[PDB]
Amino acid sequence: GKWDYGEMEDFSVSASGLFITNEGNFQYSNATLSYYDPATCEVENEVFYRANGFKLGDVAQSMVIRDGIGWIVVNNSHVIFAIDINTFKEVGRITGFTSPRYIHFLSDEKAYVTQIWDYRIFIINPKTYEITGYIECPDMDMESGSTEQMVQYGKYVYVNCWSYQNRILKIDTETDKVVDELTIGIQPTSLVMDKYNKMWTITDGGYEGSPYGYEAPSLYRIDAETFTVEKQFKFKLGDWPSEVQLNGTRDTLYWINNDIWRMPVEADRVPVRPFLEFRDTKYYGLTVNPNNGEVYVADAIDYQQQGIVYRYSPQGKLIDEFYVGIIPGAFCWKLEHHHHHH
Ligand SMILES: [C-]#N
Ligand SMILES: [Cl-]
Repeated sequence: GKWDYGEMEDFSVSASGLFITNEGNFQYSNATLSYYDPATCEVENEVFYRANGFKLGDVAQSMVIRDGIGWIVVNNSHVIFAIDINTFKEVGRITGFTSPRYIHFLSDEKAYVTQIWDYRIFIINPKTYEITGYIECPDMDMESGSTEQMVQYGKYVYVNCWSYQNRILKIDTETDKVVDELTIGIQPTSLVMDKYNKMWTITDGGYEGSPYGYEAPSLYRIDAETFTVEKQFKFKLGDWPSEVQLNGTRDTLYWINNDIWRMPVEADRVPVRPFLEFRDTKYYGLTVNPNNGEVYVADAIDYQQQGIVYRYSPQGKLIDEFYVGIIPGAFCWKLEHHHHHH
């Protein structure tokens, strides 16, 4: 059950819903997009292919919604697609990226797109669907370059550098230049900013046999104003953590480290018990509903079969679970009233 869908389908879905990107298997070009309606507990799978008649490509990595348009990063296809969020039809695309990762909008005419296998962050004009410039990251090359997730702090964007890197970088958006850096443990995976302007990042520890490193990974709380580590929470060699995520008021942190972990951002210590216990599968993506705190956990299972998403209440009770595509890795909320918080 994948592609025998016939003619293009005309979708008209709920004003409120949840996109799930599915990476597919790297180099097989079987990435897909799913759309879940939390009010009816119904999922639609392969919706980009069904609406457009052609496939997304290889490693759908992330997605952002802005002003009615969803922007889907297809990491191993050199492309970002822009789709209508109600019909899933393509409205445009930007090609020419080395290996794009995440998108951060500064205006209708300016966004940053991070990359792997490149030392540059690409600057785009989303209104004209063009690459307009580059930010050169210091002490990075094409052979092992990596920039990943982004958060904004005033006029600055902070970005974690993931694969074969060990830094958070600070970008002045007024000049499009890196102006500072912070070295931490190897391979920070993700980055969020809490309501107290503390950034959180968690590293993956590298891997056995890596030319760059293999070490016990850590979660870090970093002060954004002074760009300094406040506390390092070190885990165990052989753990491979990922994906810090916040709730909608940016006061409760979740992440993946076999189990799903949860901590108030004010806490001194990680709780003894996780939010969701490891079950001998592969928890791989994570999000929190910004309005009601429900926690969604994407499980790749074994990286081969169809993955599943679990939907839990903020108190840890299962609400629903639904099968998606292969290696579901990221989420994007479609909310009727745009949620922001400070
Ligand atoms: C692969 N990380
Ligand atoms: Cl699809």
